[PDB]
Amino acid sequence: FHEMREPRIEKVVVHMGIGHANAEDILGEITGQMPVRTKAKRTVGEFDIREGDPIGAKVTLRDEMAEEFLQTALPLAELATSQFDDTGNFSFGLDVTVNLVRPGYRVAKRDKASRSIPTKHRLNPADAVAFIESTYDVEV
Amino acid sequence: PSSNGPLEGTRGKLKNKPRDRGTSPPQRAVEEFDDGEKVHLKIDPSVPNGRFHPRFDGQTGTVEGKQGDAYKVDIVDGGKEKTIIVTAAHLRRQE
Amino acid sequence: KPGAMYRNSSKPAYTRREYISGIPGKKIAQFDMGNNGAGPTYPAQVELVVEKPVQIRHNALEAARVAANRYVQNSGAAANYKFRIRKFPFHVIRENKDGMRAPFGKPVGTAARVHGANHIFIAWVNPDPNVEEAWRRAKMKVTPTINIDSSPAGNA
Amino acid sequence: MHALVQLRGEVNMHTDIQDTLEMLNIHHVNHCTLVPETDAYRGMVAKVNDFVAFGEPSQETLETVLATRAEPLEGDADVDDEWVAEHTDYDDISGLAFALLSEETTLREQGLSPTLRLHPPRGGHDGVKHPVKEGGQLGKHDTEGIDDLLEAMR
Amino acid sequence: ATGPRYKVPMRRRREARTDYHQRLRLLKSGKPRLVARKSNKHVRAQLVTLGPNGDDTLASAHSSDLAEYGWEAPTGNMPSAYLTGLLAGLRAQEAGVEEAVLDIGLNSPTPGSKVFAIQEGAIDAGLDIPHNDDVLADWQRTRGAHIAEYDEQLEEPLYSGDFDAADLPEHFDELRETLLDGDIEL
RNA sequence: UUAGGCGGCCACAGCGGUGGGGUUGCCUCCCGUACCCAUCCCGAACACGGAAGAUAAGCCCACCAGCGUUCCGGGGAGUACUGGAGUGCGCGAGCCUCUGGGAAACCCGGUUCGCCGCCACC
RNA sequence: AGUGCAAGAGCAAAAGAUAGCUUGACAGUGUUCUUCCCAACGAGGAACGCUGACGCGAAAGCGUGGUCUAGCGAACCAAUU
RNA sequence: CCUGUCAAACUCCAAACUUACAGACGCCGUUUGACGCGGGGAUUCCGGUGCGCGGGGUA
Ligand SMILES: [Cl-]
Ligand SMILES: [Cl-]
Ligand SMILES: [Mg+2]
Ligand SMILES: [Mg+2]
Ligand SMILES: [Mg+2]
Ligand SMILES: [Mg+2]
Ligand SMILES: [Mg+2]
Ligand SMILES: [Mg+2]
Ligand SMILES: [Mg+2]
Ligand SMILES: [Mg+2]
Ligand SMILES: [Mg+2]
Ligand code: NA
Ligand code: NA
Ligand code: NA
Ligand code: NA
Ligand code: NA
Ligand code: NA
Repeated sequence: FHEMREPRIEKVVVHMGIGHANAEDILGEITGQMPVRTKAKRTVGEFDIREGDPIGAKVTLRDEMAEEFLQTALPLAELATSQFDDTGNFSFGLDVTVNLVRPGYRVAKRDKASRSIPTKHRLNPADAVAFIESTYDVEV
Repeated sequence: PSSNGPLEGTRGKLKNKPRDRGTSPPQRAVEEFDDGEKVHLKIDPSVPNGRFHPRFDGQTGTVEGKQGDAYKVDIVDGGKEKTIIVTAAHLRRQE
Repeated sequence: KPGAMYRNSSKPAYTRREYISGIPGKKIAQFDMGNNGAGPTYPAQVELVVEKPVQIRHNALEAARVAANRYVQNSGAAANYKFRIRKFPFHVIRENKDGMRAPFGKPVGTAARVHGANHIFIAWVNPDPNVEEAWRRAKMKVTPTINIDSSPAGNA
Repeated sequence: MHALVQLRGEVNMHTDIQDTLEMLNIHHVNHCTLVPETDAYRGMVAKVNDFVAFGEPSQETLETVLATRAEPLEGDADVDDEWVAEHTDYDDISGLAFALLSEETTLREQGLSPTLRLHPPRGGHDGVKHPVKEGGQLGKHDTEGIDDLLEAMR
Repeated sequence: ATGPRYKVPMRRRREARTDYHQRLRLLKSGKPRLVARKSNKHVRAQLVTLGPNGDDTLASAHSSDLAEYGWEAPTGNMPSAYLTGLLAGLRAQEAGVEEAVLDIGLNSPTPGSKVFAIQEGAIDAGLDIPHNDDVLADWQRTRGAHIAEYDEQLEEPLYSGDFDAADLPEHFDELRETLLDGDIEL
């Protein structure tokens, strides 16, 4: 049963929601791989009327690239609880989000016969706290 | 009528019931008919091409040759003889 | 203007406010009268039944209702009874006020279409039918002949 | 098998109703025809229901009327037993009558005019403004009802 | 689901198995379809025709029944695909089928992919199919050379037990060679 | 069909939920990036290569009706409406009778948790 | 939601969005329907072909302008190929 | 949750009925030639009423 039920880290998105950049540079070093532009939608008063327009960058890290990052990110954060997803995720911070899920997630991300993950096989906030808390730190 | 375009007074006949909404199955768009076969004409709201003038919706003609992938169906409008260019997507075998 | 001009249901239903503007407000003050705080927990229930399909201008509704409830003060301003007028004047009415040229009239009021046998008014009372009298005065100010019907009440 | 009698004239009667009567071989008031009870014929009589009188006649009545008002496809000749025997499959009016009623043959099949040109009803009929159930003479009749009319028009 | 007005997609669209827009375009040719499908471990190739109550498969080949002819290697690779293509192509010919169009289902038209290998195979089997040569692998990769070289960077057998240690694109030739004459079910 | 591929009808198949299933064989998740190929950044996906592990997802099998849907019984209802006829009634609006058709809402009880085709396969 | 603009209709692995590429908004000639139900009548419009030349795509295929129904003009004379 | 009402430019529903084609019966046509084709000659393009269904209008 377990082993295929035990949580794991799938991507950590580090993005800097600026309002118009030079910031990529630091993201590249803090993570270790190229950042991506962040176009925006809708025309708005913050002199942000331009539809297609660089307004920040993000970086999606997977596998070691994600751990090796969290092995310094997490320490710079304290928070926990309430600040967690209903799906077992959590964002802290410049933003750093951690998407968590169990072994058979590809089923919902592949092209052929894809499907949504059953609520039972989903990751709960609690089952999430455990996994991470059980990895160099404390909850609440 | 306040206007005289082809679609005048076609709100009903060219609209789908909410559940039959969306792209239609390909099977009937590929159906093949032989010259002489009787076919009922009925536009499929979901299928843009291969259409005929809404006034013929409900007619039952006789396939008589085709043009490209489109069929040529002979019908009789009132007392006049007419040939309609129509695709399988808008035809059905009688009986 | 006379009821004769609008009391018949011979015109198409004309109620689409999305295509009609300048409709006059309704003169009907309230639809729920009496102790609306309480629910129909009364022994007796009398109803005023219209006997012919007709149109009833909000004019008549107001005068009919007032004359009935205004009288139901034989029981007191805070008496124990609840009065209800279940119809609302949906049908918009016009008047062609040029002669018969471009005659589609302009909105001049509203009327409610009642079919013969429907109850336009329903009152709830304890064995104390002063209400039967409140209606003799009500159907006095509406076009049709009417039937005063009692439902829960075998206390005759 | 039902006996059809046109009781109302053509003036003002729907065309599609008149044609129907015409398809049933009746082209004048008081003219009568015999019609099988089939789906196709049933629809026809129902459409004509308001300008006619119909019902299943008794063996006797039919015989009376056949004897009195039957005719050859052409000519004056009286259709009596002898005629019937020397011209039809049957041996006498009764035999023909039975065959019509049991819908085994038809007036044409036996060289007879599809139409029994009846006489006005002696004593007058019940009215052509109300159906039977209302005291008139229109619509489906009783076998006893049809017989009276047929007999009065013998 | 939600109400009377709710629109439920076709079963094969819910299952995310059939792309109906592509299907129609495919059926336009009026020719049989060369259904090229894959599995983590195998590769299937069918020649389907249109029918009154559904498709009719007139000829097929599965990477599994490849061994039935002397295959002693994995079956979820390039050389496997090609041969299964050729195998289904031959059975296809036998069935009287002369032409078809390539249906790759929900797979991607990546150059040198296994579905195109399947297409190459079926073509060489004699089947006439609308194609484009420079979207196909360069023969060597089809033979399984890319895998042999990959085992050159050995240190540990690429194949757990299986057959050979340095693998065999030669075993590939032996098989194609075999399928190109006589033998049962062909 | 002890798990498969391509479909037809396109909710009777949707939504939600329970239970069961892989010892060699199938589908998966799964493991992994030298290659073909790939991410406006990530072998996530796509693509390729592969079996150390698992049946927890998916998937297949058996089942539940609470919601949505399909059909049926009984009731609503031969009601509402209506094709044909009337020197029937009504100041009129309109109604009635005869004849030929015939509903919707809703309630109560069943049904429905897909059916079928072709191919492949201990 | 979006799809340029009325109103009604079509559309979800798209007819919408993004990116890239491209100029089929191509030349020639027809069939049919419409304009004008039935039922004669022009310009215009549309659907569907063919011939030729191209664009894209692995390919089937798609492109005879914009998802569909409005956005149009005779003879005489001029200018233009 | 409970409770009170509507729609010519609303529709989860839904008639009667109208209508395309086909078969059956009927009726009709093959010396009264129908269905149809070609041609000659018109008149006509102020209409009205009843009933059913309407739209406008106090009527
Ligand atoms: Cl047309
Ligand atoms: Cl596949
Ligand atoms: Mg309509
Ligand atoms: Mg004679
Ligand atoms: Mg006398
Ligand atoms: Mg009399
Ligand atoms: Mg399980
Ligand atoms: Mg277009
Ligand atoms: Mg001039
Ligand atoms: Mg010029
Ligand atoms: Mg009509
Ligand atoms: Na559709
Ligand atoms: Na004026
Ligand atoms: Na009165
Ligand atoms: Na960019
Ligand atoms: Na499982
Ligand atoms: Na034209």
